[PDB]
Amino acid sequence: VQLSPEQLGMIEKLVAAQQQCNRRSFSDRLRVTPWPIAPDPQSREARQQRFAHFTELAIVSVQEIVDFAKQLPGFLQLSREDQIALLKTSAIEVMLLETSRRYNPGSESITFLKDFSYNREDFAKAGLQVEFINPIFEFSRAMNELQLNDAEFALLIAISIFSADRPNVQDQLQVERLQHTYVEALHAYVSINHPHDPLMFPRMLMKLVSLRTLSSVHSEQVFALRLQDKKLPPLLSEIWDV
Amino acid sequence: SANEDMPVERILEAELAVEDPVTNICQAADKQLFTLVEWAKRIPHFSELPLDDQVILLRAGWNELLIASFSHRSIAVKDGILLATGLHVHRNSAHSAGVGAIFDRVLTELVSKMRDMQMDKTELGCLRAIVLFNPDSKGLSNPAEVEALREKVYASLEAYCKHKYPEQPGRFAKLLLRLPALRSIGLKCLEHLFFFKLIGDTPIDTFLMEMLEA
Ligand SMILES: COc1ccc(NC2=C(c3ccccc3)C(=O)N(Cc3ccccc3)C2=O)cc1
Ligand SMILES: CC1=C(/C=C/C(C)=C\C=C\C(C)=C\C(=O)O)C(C)(C)CCC1
Repeated sequence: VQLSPEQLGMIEKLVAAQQQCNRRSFSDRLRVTPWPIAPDPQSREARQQRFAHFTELAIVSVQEIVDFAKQLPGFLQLSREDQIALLKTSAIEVMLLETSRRYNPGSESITFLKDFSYNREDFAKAGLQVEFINPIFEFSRAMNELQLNDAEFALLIAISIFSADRPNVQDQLQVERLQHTYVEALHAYVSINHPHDPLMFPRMLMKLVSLRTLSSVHSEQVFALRLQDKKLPPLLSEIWDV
Repeated sequence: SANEDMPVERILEAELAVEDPVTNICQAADKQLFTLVEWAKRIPHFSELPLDDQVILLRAGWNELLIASFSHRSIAVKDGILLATGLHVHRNSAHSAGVGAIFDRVLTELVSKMRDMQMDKTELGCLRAIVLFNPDSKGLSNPAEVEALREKVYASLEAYCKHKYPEQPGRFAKLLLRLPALRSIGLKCLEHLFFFKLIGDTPIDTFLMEMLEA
């Protein structure tokens, strides 16, 4: 079917929310350990600084994600335990999604919040391991290929967040039908916005599959910490470690 | 030409050509692992790829592929699954064996979902064929061709959906959305008994429980 008025409003509201959540978060960077410009390839103050920087942006991210979640119609109507379940497990995917959006071809770098382009080495310099960084940058180049737009990333995020099979979700039917609404919307929007390219839709829903893999690799990277003596700050530790 | 590049009839045929708890399930997979080469050769254009990529593709997705197959075959049974050996494994038996969680996932995210939207075997064969044409598998001579065949399965499967079920405007979507749940169930099954088992500590979601409220 074509883009119903009911839909077009939803999408517009969504793209409205990202800009908002990404605004009230723009203030928080004045509360983020600055990226250290030190020569020592691997000191211990530098290693900690950089790791603080990344882990903190990860924090602002969780909040920018929780804000958005509240803006998606239907989200705030579920058990508080379900809202937790969907965010707990979805967080990582939205992060990877919001990373690809900020992916820079040519530069082969990811610029987080308004500035500073981080590349594979920087990622390394921050604690992450190559077996996670590469998949990350790969998923990036790819999502980038799709040349998606603001609305298209929104809808996707929303679809990611409304995954009824996340562990510990109780009202699975609600979450399901709730997701259908954005899938259906994304389908219409895609057809129109991207005519002559009927695959855009399938290609999109597939990234949802790539996220599940990136998810388990990342969780392979959280355990890896238990042998590095670097700690995740309370928030991240709560949404992941457990 | 669409269906003309990925004859859904050829695929349907591939799917029809190859037809304690944990150990029963393990041998069942053992048995069905001898067929994948056959089921794959029948899939359109598969045998046309470089011999080496054929192996990589088969090596990468054998477990999702086999899982999908026994999940569908189980559409029949209640609270259980039907092995390729003729054995009925019941939900409890899986719980007593200590693999209840992952087992319950496969019932609700697979068997059950498949039972509802009454998924047919041509559709199953296409999901299987999409899982097979995975371009991200490492080592691939050219992901590009594997991707191209997968897209070709996209088109074809959709055309098919809009034809056999024209009154279900979102059939193609409900099918693809089964893949994410299947991929997670898959990566779980490949986990070391320790990561697989290692029961966590009933988390206290305070920081988040908070944030939603503030
Ligand atoms: C999109 O906004 C973000 C920018 C940076 C991050 N940072 C982090 C990621 C991350 C980076 C890119 C994509 C997904 C996650 C991650 O996995 N961790 C934990 C960690 C760090 C070092 C070693 C082991 C684990 C972060 O701090 C998060 C969001
Ligand atoms: C589901 C499941 C598991 C994995 C099964 C795999 C990887 C393949 C099964 C194939 C079958 C059962 C084929 C058939 O009969 O056609 C393991 C062992 C982790 C534990 C119990 C639950």
